[PDB]
Amino acid sequence: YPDAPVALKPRFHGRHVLTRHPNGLEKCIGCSLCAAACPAYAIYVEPAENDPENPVSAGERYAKVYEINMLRCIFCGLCEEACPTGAIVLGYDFEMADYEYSDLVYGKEDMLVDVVGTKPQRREAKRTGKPVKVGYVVPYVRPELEGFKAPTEG
Amino acid sequence: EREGILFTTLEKLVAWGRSNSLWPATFGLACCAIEMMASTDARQADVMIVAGRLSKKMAPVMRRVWEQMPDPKWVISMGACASSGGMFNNYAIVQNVDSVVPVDVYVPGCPPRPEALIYAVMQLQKKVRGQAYNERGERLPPVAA
Amino acid sequence: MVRVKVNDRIVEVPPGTSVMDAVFHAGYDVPLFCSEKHLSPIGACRMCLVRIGLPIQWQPKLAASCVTAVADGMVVDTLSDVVREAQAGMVEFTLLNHPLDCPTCDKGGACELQDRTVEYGLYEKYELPVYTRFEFTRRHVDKHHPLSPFVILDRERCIHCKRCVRYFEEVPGDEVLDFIERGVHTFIGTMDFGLPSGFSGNITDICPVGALLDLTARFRARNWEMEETPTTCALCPVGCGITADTRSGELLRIRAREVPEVNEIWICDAGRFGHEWADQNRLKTPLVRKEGRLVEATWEEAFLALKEGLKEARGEEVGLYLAHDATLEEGLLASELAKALKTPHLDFQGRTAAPASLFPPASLEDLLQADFALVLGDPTEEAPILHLRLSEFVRDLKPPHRYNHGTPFADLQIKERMPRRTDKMALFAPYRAPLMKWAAIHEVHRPGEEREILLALLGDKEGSEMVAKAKEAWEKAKNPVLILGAGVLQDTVAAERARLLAERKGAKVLAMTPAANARGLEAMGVLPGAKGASWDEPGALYAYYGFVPPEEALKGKRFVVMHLSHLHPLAERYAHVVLPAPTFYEKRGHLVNLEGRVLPLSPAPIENGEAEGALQVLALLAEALGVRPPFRLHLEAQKALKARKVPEAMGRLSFRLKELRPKERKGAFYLRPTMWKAHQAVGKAQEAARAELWAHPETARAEALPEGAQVAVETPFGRVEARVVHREDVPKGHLYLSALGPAAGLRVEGRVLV
Amino acid sequence: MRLERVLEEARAKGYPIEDNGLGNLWVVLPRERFKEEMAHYKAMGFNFLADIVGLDYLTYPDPRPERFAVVYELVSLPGWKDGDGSRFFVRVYVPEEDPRLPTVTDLWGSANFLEREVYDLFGIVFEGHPDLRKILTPEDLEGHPLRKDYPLGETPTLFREGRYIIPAEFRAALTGKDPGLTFYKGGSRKGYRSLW
Amino acid sequence: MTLNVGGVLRLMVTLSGEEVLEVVPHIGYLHTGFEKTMEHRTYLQNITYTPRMDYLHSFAHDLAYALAVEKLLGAVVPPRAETIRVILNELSRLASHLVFLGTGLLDLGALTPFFYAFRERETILDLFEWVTGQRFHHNYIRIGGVKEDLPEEFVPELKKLLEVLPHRIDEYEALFAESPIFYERARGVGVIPPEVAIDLGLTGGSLRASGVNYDVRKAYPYSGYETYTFDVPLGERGDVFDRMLVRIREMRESVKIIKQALERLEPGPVRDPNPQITPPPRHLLETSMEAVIYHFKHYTEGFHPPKGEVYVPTESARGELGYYIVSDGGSMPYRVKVRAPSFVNLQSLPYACKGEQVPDMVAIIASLDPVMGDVDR
Amino acid sequence: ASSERELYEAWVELLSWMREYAQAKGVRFEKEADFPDFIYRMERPYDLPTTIMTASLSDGLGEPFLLADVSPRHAKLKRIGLRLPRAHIHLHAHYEPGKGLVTGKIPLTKERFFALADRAREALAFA
Ligand code: SF4
Ligand code: SF4
Ligand code: SF4
Ligand code: SF4
Ligand code: SF4
Ligand code: SF4
Ligand code: FES
Ligand SMILES: [Ca+2]
Ligand SMILES: [Ca+2]
Ligand SMILES: [Ca+2]
Repeated sequence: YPDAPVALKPRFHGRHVLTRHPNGLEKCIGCSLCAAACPAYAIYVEPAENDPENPVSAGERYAKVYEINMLRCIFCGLCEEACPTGAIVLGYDFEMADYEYSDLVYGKEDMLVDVVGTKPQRREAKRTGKPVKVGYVVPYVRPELEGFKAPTEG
Repeated sequence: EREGILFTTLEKLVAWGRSNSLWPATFGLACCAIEMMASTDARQADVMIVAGRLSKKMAPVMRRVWEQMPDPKWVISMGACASSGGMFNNYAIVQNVDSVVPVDVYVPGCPPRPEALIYAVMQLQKKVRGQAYNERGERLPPVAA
Repeated sequence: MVRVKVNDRIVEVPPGTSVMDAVFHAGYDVPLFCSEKHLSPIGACRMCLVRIGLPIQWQPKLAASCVTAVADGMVVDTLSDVVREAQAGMVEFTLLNHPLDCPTCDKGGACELQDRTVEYGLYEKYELPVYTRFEFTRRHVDKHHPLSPFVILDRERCIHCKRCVRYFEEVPGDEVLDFIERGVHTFIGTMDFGLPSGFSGNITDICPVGALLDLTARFRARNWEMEETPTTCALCPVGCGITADTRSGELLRIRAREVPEVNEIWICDAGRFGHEWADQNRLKTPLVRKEGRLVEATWEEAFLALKEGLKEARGEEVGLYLAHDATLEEGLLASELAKALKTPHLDFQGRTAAPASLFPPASLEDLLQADFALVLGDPTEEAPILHLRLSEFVRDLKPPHRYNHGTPFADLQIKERMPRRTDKMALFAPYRAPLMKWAAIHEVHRPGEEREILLALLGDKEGSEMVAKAKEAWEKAKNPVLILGAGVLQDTVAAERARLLAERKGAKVLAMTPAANARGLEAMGVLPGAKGASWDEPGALYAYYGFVPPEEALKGKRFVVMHLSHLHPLAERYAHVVLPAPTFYEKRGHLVNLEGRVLPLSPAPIENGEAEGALQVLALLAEALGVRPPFRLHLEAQKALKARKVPEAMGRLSFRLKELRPKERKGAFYLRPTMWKAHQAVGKAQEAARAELWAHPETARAEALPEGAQVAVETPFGRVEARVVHREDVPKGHLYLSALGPAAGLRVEGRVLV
Repeated sequence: MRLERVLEEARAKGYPIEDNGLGNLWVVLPRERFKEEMAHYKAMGFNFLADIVGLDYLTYPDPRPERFAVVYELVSLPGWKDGDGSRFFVRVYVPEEDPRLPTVTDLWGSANFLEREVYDLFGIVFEGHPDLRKILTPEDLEGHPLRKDYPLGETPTLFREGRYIIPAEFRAALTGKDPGLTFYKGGSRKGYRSLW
Repeated sequence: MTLNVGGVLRLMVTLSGEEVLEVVPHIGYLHTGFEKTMEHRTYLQNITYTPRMDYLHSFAHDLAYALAVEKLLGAVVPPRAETIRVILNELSRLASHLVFLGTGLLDLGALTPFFYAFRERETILDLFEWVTGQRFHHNYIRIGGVKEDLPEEFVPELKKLLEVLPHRIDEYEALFAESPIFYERARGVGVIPPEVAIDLGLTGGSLRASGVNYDVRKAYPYSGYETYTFDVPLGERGDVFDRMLVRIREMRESVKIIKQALERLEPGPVRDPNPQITPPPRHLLETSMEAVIYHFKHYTEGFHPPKGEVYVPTESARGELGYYIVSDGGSMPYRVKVRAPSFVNLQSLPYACKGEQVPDMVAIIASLDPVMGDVDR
Repeated sequence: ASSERELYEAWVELLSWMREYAQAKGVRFEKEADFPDFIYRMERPYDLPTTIMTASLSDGLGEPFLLADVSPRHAKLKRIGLRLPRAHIHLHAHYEPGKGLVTGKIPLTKERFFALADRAREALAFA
């Protein structure tokens, strides 16, 4: 029924999203805890020092590289759990089947809250010129995914 | 002649053709086997769908099933265990089904939602059309071979 | 030995043992914050509290197990509620003002505070548990403020163990750190800004928390995320034990590895911060010259082009020249290859005119139990860690008892702020050496002049009063040790006399070779023959190089294969076939220490590229000449060393050798032996590795050299720009050049271009 | 109750009894006496052979008698004629060089598959088993996986720019016999246990 | 005549004639290696590996391992935890029985009764997605209790499905008891001797289908099953007819349990607050250093339970299930062996269909209810 | 009270003075650390004027000569603090309704601050 969107529960385990505070700062402080807690060794994090002039996160430290191998990932949300800032939270998207193995490792700007759709969903709507129709809807956005705009009309 | 319009528009019609004569021939294994039965129930075969942990013992077996198939054929890989080494990174499992059969589409999840297996063949579909590319931006060959 | 009952276990243990080490030896445990392997115990933080009974009669107040000695028939309770409750509290106090950085803190899961916090903290009494009682404003101060380019200090974290400051006054002897105000307000600070001593890096490895941190590797990976690779630093002859942290093929950080036999748990800065270069710019594909320029080529292509330059070659004109840090295997192979391939000129980069195998190797153990130290050279540069053992030596310290847990936590032997004896050592060198401070008998000479001082010592001449007090010291010397380095080992005259002085008195010697694996390559026979052509002598016609030689030795030769690791300009202008080689970090094989000890080399998972070790390249260049080599890989090369009867790891290889090939000294400039190596000048090490140029202010300004000028200088070893420094300790009219290489201890012609 | 009679007996006969506070109790039998003594157990009313599980103590901190060791779990099902509920385990340390051990197929038919598994994963043979054939591991798997010196066989996980992760060198977790990332480990991370 | 017929289970059916000589099974095709890799994971991390063996009544696996570790390092599961943990356990047991009952509806043709059972199941799985955010393999059971509390919309929806099921389970018992074809199809075949079953270890609730009264939830009570309105279904003679009914009878009872536990569901804590076993309440991570330290440590290198060896039996829909864990005082277990009920159950199969017809050999294995991820693992 | 709110407001100010003096007399201002109760704040709310909690006016070598900090929102006995490192001088500034920012009875005005900063800079800076 890909003509009429699927209704997932608020708590569903979908493509990971990286959240921000209202300040515009990335919540994530490049600590690599999420990765350390992963049962499938599916996260790689390279940290880096903030620039006091042009910040990124609040700490002295932020995540330069944040990558998640969406094939290995088992979707436990152990990472969301271990995170001590609430930066990584499990999103809603699931329409993310793709073609070449390595195209399935999601990068930082593939996961920020201000992103719409998945790596392949977007890529199509790029060479298409037609916006992204997400095949899902929910009762409401979780509190924890604060900022994440999605089809919620219930 | 091969690159002319006459040949192209033919093969572009041919492809568009079996782009719909797609005959999903499931090959389920563990838990994934039970989430695919929730999509084939909602509604000679090409397109085998690997859904679950491919043991090393089970490997040379799925291999034969694939060989003895038509020639215009495709392989979707269902979820972590099929796609990647899954979360079982050990002696007992193959770390990518591409090690034994060529995969045309991978579908992340564990098990991937049923509705995602739908979207997954849609991708396979829209690729045998030769109407699909990767992130680098290259046109992708409709068949794995 | 003494009878001591820990909890339920009873243990024998020497008389002057720490109650702490008692406990750990029995196989128990206690919160440990301020005490440290090799540093004076003081009962500072008060974590290692225990209860003690001694007749059973229970002592009234808990004791600091780290500073209370064991007595016969002593019970030490480390489990009573009374005890846990106390540790629990002490931990609470330590955490009371701490800063809450963990996730962001570079101390990762390798932090003594965290671990003990979790280990003993939060007391179980016998409802909603309370994680924190203290609800007031924490102590806020300075943060992430770098003391030097290599150490970044975070005052807020510090817990006021005395480890760092204590270390400084004790091991190196360079007090450049110490608490400031008092009470809750005290903190770590300095007024000697650069962090002078060549041994600062160690405070990074001692600091229980994230206050003192390795800036060279700030914010790269968390401590578990790293791939540790235990191995040996081969920058100099002492072969300390290191661990190399690597992640995703790049080298992130270097640390000390405990190896008490040789270097203890210490590492000089050059060894620990000079890793900037290895994983950065590097030659990754063999090059061969096509049209008067070098171009990438497959090893297949190279091998053929190699065959070509050597088809027309008589097997005696072949030259083999290894690098100062050539493995024991690479040396043995190159030996036989020059044996079958009948040639006279095979040498190794750092080769001393006087073979270090001359003198009987002396253990670092021996050095502590010797009764005098006669030094002719600057240990602080030639073989750094020696300085630190001599620090233990000048304190009359002697190798601690080994316990069930190895090297002891609280050695009561070591008292804080000890007195240093200046009668236990004599120091002679071309400048005001650093260790001249703990040397009563001490004098400054001029370049290549040790020959006369060594003579005088023998008894065949009159030297200064100093040399005289030195003679009479060495005379009244019961079981002394001779430490000698560059000048001495590089001039046949002196070198010979040194050996004599050390034969007559039954004493051992420390060869401060400028070649890392000198004592090891000498044991394999990588020494030039009758003919001549040595590593700086342009003799041979077709030669293999494991390093960039003096420009003079290249110019002329018919065919040159340079097995470098980085592209030197001298190569891309004189080299015919350049092949990529691994650094000692990513090699495999054994080395021979300056004490004759043989130390292993493991391979770090760094980015080799398409390179291979000289073990292959040699064998490959052996085919294009004639005979098939005897060595393929390591597993098989091992057989040929175990053949020659060279001991396994850690063993010491005894091997003497009486033969010396002299050469004249063109005394204009003196390449002053330095800790840092030339090829290290990258990143943060960029400055600490720049060459220098010293001279006496008269002759300095008489040859027109301002006190802070950037000058260009030319030696037979190359043109280098160096800072210029005035020094009243520099003999009149000579110029001391930073001999950043292994060509140190040499007098050379040359001049200051303008 | 049929268990007290096992204990009152083992007590007299130099059979060491293990017991953890949680409700599980063992009884080590030496090599020889095992065979027969166990038959005697079933004869005593021990219906059902629940599990059997091989253990390899090679990487265990505190030393043990012999390297491998096998546990069995004999029981009297409470749904039958005169079943109490008397469950218990029995152990036998099997020499690193003599992987031999008498089957129990004789009295229990459950040991058929179960003994096969313990042969498959650890190197342990069983004297007189109908067919000692590999149960779980592919035919051509050389050796025995479940034992501590047999590589778990891991592949580095892959990421974009040649970023890899060899799990073995990445794990933050500590393997009991492992000293930890600091000099050592002590306190409530050498082992913890709350008090009811 | 040896015919090589081969869920993901291969059978060597030696067979000259139309009888059945000996059936020689060959498994190993879903050998994922759990027992080995769990020796290389946090005790927390292992909770994601446990539901991937019996992917149908997985929660029973979760609880079986949780209980073994809980006791080992001695933790106490709150009131509301234990309650949720059976509401969760049995709700999953219904899911594994709905499948078994559903595959027996097809082999009986009854096709609208099936189009219902597959909807029931999905309604249960909807519940698992409400609370645990997953269809299955739910990371919900924690060593102290449960990851987080249940949502507002769990109690309501569980009422909907806990209201239409009462008589509905009888409708399923109806069709199979008023056996048109069924009588002649199962009533005799698959002879399970009450005293040979207790020799091969056929403990899986298909034990009692053949006349034994050994249910572990009563015999050796665990998560408070000791305190419930509990009926253990019984079978007369060990055929397959009884085995299809017993398992339907079990649903009747598991539903009573859910209803009964749902009554004592008063608000409170969800995991043991003991800091050495449980991460610090999320919220104070902005104040307590001790909190930051514990949290940072807890999720990097997990906790260390004492040295020792424990085991505790539970009962999944497929019988006795237990984890035998060997702790060496590390962050990870030293050994984990799993008592796979479907593994020992499978030894009662050569005998099961001994000398029977061959077209009967499908519903003969399916009436033993093996799950391959269980046997193989 | 809601005087708490006004304290932080003033702390924002104290910082603005610091940044001013910094770029003014040609000497480095540095945010030393941000509130932990912000960094690790998650879905939880936050309505404080800044994230910056510890600040310094450091010299050429980086060694601070002035150190200011305010107490985190979740703490007790709140105060904004001044500290001249190395010279044992600690000032605790409170907040009184209508009077303003005070160190006891004496007001802490931009003037008085700038004075303190200088005394320190001139006598305590290493480079
Ligand atoms: S959901 Fe699980 S597998 Fe995926 S990144 Fe998070 S912890 Fe790793
Ligand atoms: S997402 Fe969270 S746990 Fe992961 S690195 Fe960022 S702050 Fe740390
Ligand atoms: S990918 Fe997940 S659901 Fe699918 S077989 Fe593997 S563990 Fe089971
Ligand atoms: S020194 Fe240790 S306890 Fe303190 S913040 Fe750093 S990692 Fe945490
Ligand atoms: S900086 Fe580190 S080593 Fe020095 S006193 Fe502070 S805690 Fe100890
Ligand atoms: S003293 Fe020598 S071996 Fe030791 S760390 Fe320094 S250069 Fe390396
Ligand atoms: S008191 Fe600090 S270790 Fe003994
Ligand atoms: Ca580097
Ligand atoms: Ca990189
Ligand atoms: Ca500063």
